[PDB]
Amino acid sequence: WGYGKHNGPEHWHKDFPIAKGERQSPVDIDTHTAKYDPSLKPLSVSYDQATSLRILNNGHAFNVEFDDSQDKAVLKGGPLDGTYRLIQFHFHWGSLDGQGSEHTVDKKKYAAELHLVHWNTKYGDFGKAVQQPDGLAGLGIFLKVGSAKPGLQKVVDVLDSIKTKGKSADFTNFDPRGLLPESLDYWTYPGSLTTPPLLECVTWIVLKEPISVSSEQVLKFRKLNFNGEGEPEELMVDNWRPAQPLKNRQIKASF
Ligand SMILES: [Hg+2]
Ligand SMILES: [Zn+2]
Repeated sequence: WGYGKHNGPEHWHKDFPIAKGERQSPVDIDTHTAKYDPSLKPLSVSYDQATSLRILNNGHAFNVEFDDSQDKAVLKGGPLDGTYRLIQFHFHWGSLDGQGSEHTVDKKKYAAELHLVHWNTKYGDFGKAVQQPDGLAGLGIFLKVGSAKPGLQKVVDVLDSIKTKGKSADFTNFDPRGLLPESLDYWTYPGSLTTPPLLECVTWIVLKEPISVSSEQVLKFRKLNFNGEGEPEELMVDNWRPAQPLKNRQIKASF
């Protein structure tokens, strides 16, 4: 699996049958069909005590890893019951600015989409959480092309170092509070991971308001490699998956 012509999302059902699941992700958010639920509480993001360890190129994206041995960076409130621990965040981008996000707003696609992944901390470890229907919380943030995002420059500058598949680099003192929008208004629904094993373990929380990044910021993204150092160079682009069937499921809005 990859995003190639021969191992793209259209081929994952063969290796991971849940690809054709009942609670698959991403999906199209029909803002006119989303149900305003006044029973939804505000989100609570406690990232002031966050501890970043390193950045890694896994061959399909890059991951910014955080120390989740304790409640340093947590997500609670909203549609969730209990605390969720920030284990990692990564992005999805396109080759061009007209595609890249995984979730769509009224069929509209953004340049990129940031996924902040958290696990339910009544299950003790990530491995355990992915065995539960409410094991994970994906915090979805759309990225659009405009003004530069200061808080993202650190990431962009270190990409050089994790150019290829398997490379990693120390990446401590990185504050995630810098990648958040002003408003916390969100849409929520029961989904899955957007990549293999595609576990139908996730509670999606997609923010209304996108963050803006510069053309030259998103540009360094496109310079990453899928391939391993010393292999024919295949640029890491369009590492996103096409929207799936809602299938009866319903999308709630906090606004
Ligand atoms: Hg699950
Ligand atoms: Zn993702």
